[PDB]
Amino acid sequence: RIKKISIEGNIAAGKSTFVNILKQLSEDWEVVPEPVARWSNVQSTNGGNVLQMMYEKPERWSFTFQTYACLSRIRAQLASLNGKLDAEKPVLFFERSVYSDRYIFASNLYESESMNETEWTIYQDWHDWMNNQFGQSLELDGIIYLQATPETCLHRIYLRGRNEEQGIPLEYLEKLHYKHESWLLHRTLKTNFDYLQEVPILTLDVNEDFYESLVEKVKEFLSTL
Amino acid sequence: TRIKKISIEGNIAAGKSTFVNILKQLSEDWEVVPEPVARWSNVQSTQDEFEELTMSQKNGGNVLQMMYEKPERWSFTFQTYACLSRIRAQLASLNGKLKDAEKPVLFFERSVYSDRYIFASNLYESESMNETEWTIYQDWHDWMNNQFGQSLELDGIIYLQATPETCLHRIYLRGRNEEQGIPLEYLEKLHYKHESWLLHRTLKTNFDYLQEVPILTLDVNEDFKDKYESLVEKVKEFLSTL
Ligand SMILES: Nc1ncnc2c1ncn2[C@@H]1O[C@H](COP(=O)(O)OP(=O)(O)O)[C@@H](O)[C@H]1O
Ligand SMILES: Nc1ncnc2c1ncn2[C@@H]1O[C@H](COP(=O)(O)OP(=O)(O)O)[C@@H](O)[C@H]1O
Ligand SMILES: Nc1ccn([C@@H]2O[C@H](CO)[C@@H](O)C2(F)F)c(=O)n1
Ligand SMILES: Nc1ccn([C@@H]2O[C@H](CO)[C@@H](O)C2(F)F)c(=O)n1
Repeated sequence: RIKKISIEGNIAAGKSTFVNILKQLSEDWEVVPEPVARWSNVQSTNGGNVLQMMYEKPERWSFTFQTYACLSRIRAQLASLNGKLDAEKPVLFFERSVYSDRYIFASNLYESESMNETEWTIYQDWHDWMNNQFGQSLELDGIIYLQATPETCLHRIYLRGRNEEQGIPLEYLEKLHYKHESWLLHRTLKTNFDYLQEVPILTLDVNEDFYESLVEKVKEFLSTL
Repeated sequence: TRIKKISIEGNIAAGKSTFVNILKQLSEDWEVVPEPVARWSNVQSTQDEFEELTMSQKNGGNVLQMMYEKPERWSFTFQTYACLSRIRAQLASLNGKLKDAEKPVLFFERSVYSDRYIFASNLYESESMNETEWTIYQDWHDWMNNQFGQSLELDGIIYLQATPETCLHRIYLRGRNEEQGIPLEYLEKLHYKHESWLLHRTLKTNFDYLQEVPILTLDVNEDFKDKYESLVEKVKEFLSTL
C-alpha cells in the first residue's frame, strides 16, 4: 500500500537535494537514498572505492560496479518497504530505480564498450531474475524527472566536489541526458517491464539556481496517484 | 517444503553428475537439480516475446572459459553469475517438482555454500579476486541467503571424495575443452577446501546450521561398477536418518 515514486535525472541534477526537501513535508513521506556511501567504501555488512574504480578503469570495473550498484539499491529499497511508514498515506521516494540502473547507466556502458557482450548479457540475465523475484514489491506508482542540461550537471558536479567525478567529460553527461530524455520525455526507450509504459511522469525543470513551486507540484502530482 | 534437500559435493569431475543421475532413478520421489554449467559455457538472457518469433536465440560467450583463461579478470564475474544461476535453478525446482511424492528428496549438484566457501574463496586466496571483489561477493551472497537461504537450507550433504589425481584423470575423460589446462595444484587446493569443510569440519561459514547438518562421505576413486552397490546402500541408510 506504500506509494513508490522514483526521482530520476542526470548526475548532479539535484535529486538528493530535492528528495531531502520533500521528505520534510510529511511524516508519511520517507526516502531511500542511492547507497553511494556503500560504493565509496566497500564493506560487507575502510574498503575500496568501486565508484572510483569504475571511473578510472571503466572497461575493467563497469560490470562489477553496475552489479553492485543495483544489488545495493534493491537491498535498500526492500529494507525501507519492510520497516518504514503505520502511516496514513505512506509515500516512499527512491533516488533512482533499478530501471535507470539498467536502461540508462549499464546500457550506456555497454554502448560505449565499457562492458562487452558477455558482461552485458550476464548483467541483463541477473537483472531479469532479480526483478522477477522482487519486481512486484518494488513497482513504481510514478516517476519524477528532474531535468537539467548536461552543462548544469557538469557545473553541479564541480560544486559538490566528489573527487571520483571531477574528471567526467561533458560528452559523457550528454549521453546520459539523451538516454533520460528518450526514457522519460520522448518515451521511445523500450524496457522489458511492460507496466512502466503506464506509469505517469512528472517532469520538473531544475536548471535554475534554487524551487518552492516545484515542491508544490509534487505534493499535487501525488494526489493523482 | 516437505521436500528434503540434499547437496552432492565434490571436486571437479569427481563424478557427481554421473552418480546422482543414476541414483535418482531408484525412486520416483527422487529428483536432481543439475549445476547450470551449460548456462555458463553459452551465456544467454531471455528474448522479448515478439523478438523471439523472428530472431533465433544465439550462442553467447563462454564465461567458464573466460575465467579459466584469465582468472584475475573474470573470476568475480564468473562466480557471481554461477551462484545467481544456481539459486534460480534450485528455487524453481523446489517450487515446481515432486508434488505427487510420498517422501520427496531433491538432490542439488553442489550448493551456494560450495560456490562461496570452496570456489570463490579459493579464487580470493589465489589473488584471482581482489579485496573489493571478495567483499562485494560475500556482501551479495549474504544478502541472497537472507532472502532465499531458508527455502534452500540443506537437510544433508553427500560428499563424493576423489583424489586430485582421480579428478584430473576424469577431467580428461570428460573432455570439456575449457577444463583441459587445469593443473593438479589447482585441483589439490579445491580438494583441501572440501576436506576442511566436509571431512575435518574445521571450515567456518556464516551459516550456523551447517556446523550440524549431517554429512555422508563416499569414496568414489574406484571404477563406477566396483563400489556402486556399497554407495547406494550407504545413501539409503543415510536418508533414513534425516
Ligand atoms: N537547483 C539547484 N541550484 C543550485 N545548486 C543545486 C541545485 N540543486 C542541487 N544543487 C547543488 O548541486 C550539487 C548536486 O546536487 P545533488 O542533490 O547532490 O545531486 P544528485 O543527487 O542529483 O546527484 C550539490 O552540491 C547541490 O548543493
Ligand atoms: N566412478 C567412476 N568411474 C569411471 N568414470 C567415472 C566415474 N565417475 C565419473 N566418471 C567419468 O568421469 C567424468 C566426470 O564425471 P562427472 O559426473 O561429469 O563429474 P562431476 O559432475 O563431478 O564434474 C565423466 O567422463 C564420467 O564418465
Ligand atoms: N547505476 C548507476 C547509478 C549511479 N551511478 C553513478 O553513481 C554516482 C552517484 O549518483 C554518480 O556518479 C552516477 F550516477 F554516475 C552509476 O554510474 N550507475
Ligand atoms: N562456483 C563454481 C562452480 C563450479 N565451478 C566450475 O564449473 C565447472 C562445472 O562444475 C567446473 O569447471 C568447476 F567446478 F570448476 C567453478 O569454477 N565455480
